[PDB]
Amino acid sequence: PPTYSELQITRIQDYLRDIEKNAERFADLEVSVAKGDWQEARNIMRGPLGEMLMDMRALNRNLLAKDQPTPTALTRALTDDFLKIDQGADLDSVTVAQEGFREAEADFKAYLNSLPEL
Repeated sequence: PPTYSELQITRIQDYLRDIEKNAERFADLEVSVAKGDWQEARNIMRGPLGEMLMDMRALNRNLLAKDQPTPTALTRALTDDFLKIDQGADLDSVTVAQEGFREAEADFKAYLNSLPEL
């Protein structure tokens, strides 16, 4: 019956560190969106939070196959939530963008709660 290897465990630990460090910029994203500062909102999404998504995908690849569906689905969800923020920005609508933000925050919290016991 599959168990995590030391290598997987160490990689997970390192990717999760990076994910949680980059996740601090959710706050800056929310403020930029509230101000309709679309250029900074896109910079945040493309930069630190884009790195965060890359780190999530890398983490997910290191999970046991039985543990992969949920985190993977939620990473795709979060990717699409950022697109929703960008659709708000294109419409120059704070209101639409903040609905995307709320979905992104909920999906990211759900992603962390989906990670396995190692």
